Amino acid sequence: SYTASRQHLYVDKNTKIICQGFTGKQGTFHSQQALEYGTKLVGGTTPGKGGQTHLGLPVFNTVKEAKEQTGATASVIYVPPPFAAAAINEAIEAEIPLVVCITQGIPQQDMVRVKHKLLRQEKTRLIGPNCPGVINPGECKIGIMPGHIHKKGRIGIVSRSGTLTYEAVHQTTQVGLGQSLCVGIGGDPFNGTDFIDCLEIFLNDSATEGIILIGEIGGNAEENAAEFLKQHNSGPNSKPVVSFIAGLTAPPGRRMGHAGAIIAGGKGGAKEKISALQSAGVVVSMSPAQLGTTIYKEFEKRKMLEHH
Amino acid sequence: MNLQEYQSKKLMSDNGVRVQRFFVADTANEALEAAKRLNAKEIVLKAQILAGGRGKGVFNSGLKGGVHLTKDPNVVGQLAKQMIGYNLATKQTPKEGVKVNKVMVAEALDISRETYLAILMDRSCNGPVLVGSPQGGVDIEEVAASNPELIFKEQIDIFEGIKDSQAQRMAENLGFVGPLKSQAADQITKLYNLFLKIDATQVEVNPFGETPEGQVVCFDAKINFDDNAEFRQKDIFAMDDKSENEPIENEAAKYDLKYIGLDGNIACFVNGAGLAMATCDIIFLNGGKPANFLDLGGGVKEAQVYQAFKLLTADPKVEAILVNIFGGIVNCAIIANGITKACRELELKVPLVVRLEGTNVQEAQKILNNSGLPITSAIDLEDAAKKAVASVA
Ligand SMILES: CC(C)(COP(=O)(O)OP(=O)(O)OC[C@H]1O[C@@H](n2cnc3c(N)ncnc32)[C@H](O)[C@@H]1OP(=O)(O)O)[C@@H](O)C(=O)NCCC(=O)NCCS
Repeated sequence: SYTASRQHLYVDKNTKIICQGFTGKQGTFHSQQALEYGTKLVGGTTPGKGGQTHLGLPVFNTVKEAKEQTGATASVIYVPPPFAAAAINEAIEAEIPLVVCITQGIPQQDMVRVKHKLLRQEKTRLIGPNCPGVINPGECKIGIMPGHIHKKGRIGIVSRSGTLTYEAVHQTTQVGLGQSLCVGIGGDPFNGTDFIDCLEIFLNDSATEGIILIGEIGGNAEENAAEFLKQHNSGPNSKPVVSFIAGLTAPPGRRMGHAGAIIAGGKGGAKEKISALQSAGVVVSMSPAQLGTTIYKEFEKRKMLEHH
Repeated sequence: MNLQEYQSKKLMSDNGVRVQRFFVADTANEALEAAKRLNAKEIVLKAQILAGGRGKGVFNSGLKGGVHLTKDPNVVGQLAKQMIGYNLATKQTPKEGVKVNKVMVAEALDISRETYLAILMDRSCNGPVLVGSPQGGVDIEEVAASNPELIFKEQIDIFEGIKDSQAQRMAENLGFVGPLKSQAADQITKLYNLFLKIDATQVEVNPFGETPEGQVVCFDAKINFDDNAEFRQKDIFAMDDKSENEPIENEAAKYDLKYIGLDGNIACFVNGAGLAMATCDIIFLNGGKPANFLDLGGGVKEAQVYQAFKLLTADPKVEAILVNIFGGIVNCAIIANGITKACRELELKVPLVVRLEGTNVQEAQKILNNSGLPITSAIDLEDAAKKAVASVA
């Protein structure tokens, strides 16, 4: 089933990336940035511009041709909303192992159709849409997150937010713990990867010794993750989990920026997510400024620091 | 976005959904002629505003009530004369009320049975779902709590479409029987196709019911739309009535800024919605009352910071501003100079607390400290929240 593709989330120094929407404004800017970070960006697609060159790299008309000529195992999508679902489906049909869709604004109905296809295959793992991407610090960065604030380390981070994730990254770098893998699953209600998908990877990754889960109002993924942690993060070799849930002060029935951040029909509030996670052993940081210090203290309790 | 009763009722009717026959009038004479054209035995006149509580509202003409029933078209015109052009005040409007430019003149239908029927995308099953209950005419959340055995769901496959078997089963669980079950099933099918055609996030019919004369009717409905689909729903979004929105939110939307007003006095804005919510929260955790949510979006663009200040320096309840920009690669000295530029040109009069993260932060803080303006820098988000809270009485 589609869950078999979870391992594709763990990008590494061998991941080769093509950019869908390569020649556009943001595809160009973040491709330039990726090449400076040393990212193995090997080409990109723009329909009708195959055979051209861009940033010294080949441009292709299709994902299929780009993949055959470059050997790419991942794609990142900077395609405008009207066409981005088609871009995702193209990558799925081409069996790209990992697809990261940055695009914000895809119609929800488009994404329901995309998920229909996604869930009936397992060659391709989708992160997003409306997300910042994934980063294995020092090995592979796919997306728009600032690489310089990350430091390879032992906290796995999964988040529905963009810049709020960088706050958690900054704090865990500052306290000296660093990050094993950071996954921005994005702010849309219908997407390709949830918290559980990443938690499974984190719990089975020896380099991941603790976890930060960043969530917010809307949906039930945080509550689902709490149940998963009750069942699978309870035996010996459990891992400390810290969380922050945005939107304690959010009014009901309003979209709080992200398409998926809304309290509807009395469901989706932050308080209930905080209590669910607490009941699963998660240390919920009430303040977003204290994610690093909270997880550090959990390492201290378990004598997981070098001075022990 | 928001639709008047007559706009959603027309959208429904134009797509085969059965609603009460109606016309819209913007003069008293048009209301009289519309009432004649209904050729109905009982007529309902309803002022068109978005706020609730029309039935018990009062017009500044002195007329009590925004919903009136009569058999006489002449009475429809006379009452409409005392509605149109006047302001209607209800328990859910500001004290000035809402100007009424249009009234609906519709056939008044009796309701023999009431049920609840809604269509939305199921965030846990990844497809459209029908949500129905035979317990109609009440808040569905209450029904779920009191009687969860009376909530029925049918998951629909986006590519298969709704099946007759699904429509019939829901109709039966809603309590329709005999030919009215077949009618209700057909109406459910039409509502499902409507939901997909218009990129709704929800189509909620309450009451979905029957008349004594044996017709299945959607008596009242609420439609929520996916903002992401505006580019392929221009005609529907052109109907968006913004006249009852908070004015600052309307001004914000003009510039692709997502502003949500709150009941507080410490304003804030941030690049990123998660962090924007988190900034509101941390103000609250440290003893303050956030005045708004404001997400500048991605990329720290000086124009977005400028417009953000333009929005907030307008609101008289703002007593302080917390700016939180986690800019990664952008040069914070450029952002800092843009902030002082905006504060001078827009005449900032309230204490400002700025948390900048990114490159060149030290010079950025120097710029803010030397600007001669009431600006304080913060070393992290907790420091910023405490400073903001302490800047107000
Ligand atoms: C996706 C997004 C970045 C695109 O904006 P943009 O780069 O300014 O847009 P452009 O029009 O310049 O570029 C898009 C390109 O994709 C190309 N394109 C269109 N359909 C395509 C397809 N199916 N496959 C590949 N490329 C395609 C277009 O041709 C265009 O390139 P061109 O001008 O060389 O022909 C923008 O819509 C967006 O979503 N921005 C916000 C992202 C965000 O904040 N995400 C959340 C992060 S947490």
